Amino acid sequence: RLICINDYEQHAKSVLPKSIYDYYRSGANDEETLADNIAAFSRWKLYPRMLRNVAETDLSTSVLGQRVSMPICVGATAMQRMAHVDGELATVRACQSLGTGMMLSSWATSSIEEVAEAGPEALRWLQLYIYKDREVTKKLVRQAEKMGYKAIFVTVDTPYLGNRLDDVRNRFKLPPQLRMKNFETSTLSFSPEENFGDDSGLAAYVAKAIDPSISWEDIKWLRRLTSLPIVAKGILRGDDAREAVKHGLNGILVSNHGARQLDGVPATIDVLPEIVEAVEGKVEVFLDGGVRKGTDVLKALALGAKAVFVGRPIVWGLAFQGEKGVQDVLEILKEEFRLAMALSGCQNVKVIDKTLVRK
Ligand SMILES: Cc1cc2nc3c(=O)[nH]c(=O)nc-3n(C[C@H](O)[C@H](O)[C@H](O)COP(=O)(O)O)c2cc1C
Ligand SMILES: NC(=O)c1c[nH]c(C2CC2)n1
Ligand SMILES: NC(=O)c1c[nH]c(C2CC2)n1
Repeated sequence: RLICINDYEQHAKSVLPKSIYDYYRSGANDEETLADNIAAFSRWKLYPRMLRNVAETDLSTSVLGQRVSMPICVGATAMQRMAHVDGELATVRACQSLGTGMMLSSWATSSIEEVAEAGPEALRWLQLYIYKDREVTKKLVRQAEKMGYKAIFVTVDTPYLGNRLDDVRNRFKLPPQLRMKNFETSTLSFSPEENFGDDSGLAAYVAKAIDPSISWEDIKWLRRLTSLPIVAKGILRGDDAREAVKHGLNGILVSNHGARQLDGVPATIDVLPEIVEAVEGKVEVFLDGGVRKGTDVLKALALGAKAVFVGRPIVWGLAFQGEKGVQDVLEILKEEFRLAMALSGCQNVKVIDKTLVRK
């Protein structure tokens, strides 16, 4: 049956309710950036070295000082229990098996503590939104600390939600039995049965809960709040990347939010080199957006990323077979990446160099 990431999406479309598949699939507006996150990878061509001895390929690396089995990690995707009953618990168990890390959404359908209990040995990080209520925000950071999470990925590209047309058409909301489990009030939990207007429920949730005023001053607050490593997630400009470094942050996740926020921004693989150049080696730079194949991972590392994060493929893995489906998606990416390394002449990630790619 399913032998590549595209097969998993096709299967997911066949089993998921339309509103759920559309929520997960969609980009913003006319979905120009959604298409380009994938197309852009195809424009970067590979220049493989031959005869390098690739009998012993070592995919291991490190993310913010923590060892991982491969430079391929799970990105934050909200509300994973829509795809499979075990949701984020399934995901974390698969990451533990693979030896890679899971970035947990602030909008998860499982709590910070539930996920730590399901994956005690898994490398785990918290993706944070800055809520208007700073006490909610602080509690999230404190729970992450207490529960053994190793970094905070602060999302900086979502002062408001992007306009995902299908979610507006479908009047997207959670299924009745589910909630955003990190919160206790009906509104902050995204309770269906609560008034989220007549368009996308999630856009109205964001408008009610998430602070559109945040600024660099709020990054200063967050940097003083926690001594955990903090990564700025959603940076697309070199000037903003230099500002993140100036604020004492510890990495940059080059991201257009899976093309779900501002449509018409560049593909992340295309902006990666500017950002790598701008940070001058001071912090690790990561990528997400459009990673589907081992060669995508290779290209991102050649251009200077430490690791990549995958969003939608993980959700499709859940939709197929929960924990096992996520494990299989990650194993496919791992094997494709191993093969791409070997065929390119790379024994390990340290020798994946800039001469391997040209646009
Ligand atoms: C269904 C879905 C839900 C997401 N939820 C969140 C979220 O809760 N927090 C966040 O910072 N980013 C979220 N993102 C953005 C992802 O972290 C990531 O940037 C993106 O999925 C990467 O692109 P990819 O799906 O092409 O792999 C979401 C993305 C998708 C597709
Ligand atoms: N990729 C497949 O066709 C497939 C079938 N069953 C499974 C389980 C995850 C082990 N994977
Ligand atoms: N924990 C850190 O990596 C870090 C960098 N800069 C600061 C300032 C004291 C706020 N903290």
